[PDB]
Amino acid sequence: LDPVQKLFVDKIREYRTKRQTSGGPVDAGPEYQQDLDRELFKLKQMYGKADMNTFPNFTFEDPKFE
Amino acid sequence: AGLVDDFEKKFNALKVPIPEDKYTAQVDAEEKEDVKSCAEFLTQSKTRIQEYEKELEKMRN
Repeated sequence: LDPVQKLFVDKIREYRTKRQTSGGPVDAGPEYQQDLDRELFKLKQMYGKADMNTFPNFTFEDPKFE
Repeated sequence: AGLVDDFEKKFNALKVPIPEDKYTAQVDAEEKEDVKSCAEFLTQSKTRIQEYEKELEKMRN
């Protein structure tokens, strides 16, 4: 997260300023939002379009052999 | 983290029912057809057998 103090002081300082804001963590930026929504689609494909907030359920059966 | 909790409760509290019996006459429609075998075929079969062995004895004689 942190190394070279001579740059680092300013650089890290600007990063925290981000966190210290709630119009986004200082801003967000369209570009990210566009990709987010895309990437969000894809991984739903990755593991099917059910919603794993709920779990599966099954049904039951039998037949006579002879 | 709300999600983890919500699905937690519902899932962990939930128990789905074992795929349920429809047939249990197997045992029965047998063990009765096993009597069908025994008494019905037992008796007739054993009574026949006796006549055979009864003539043989005297045929050994």
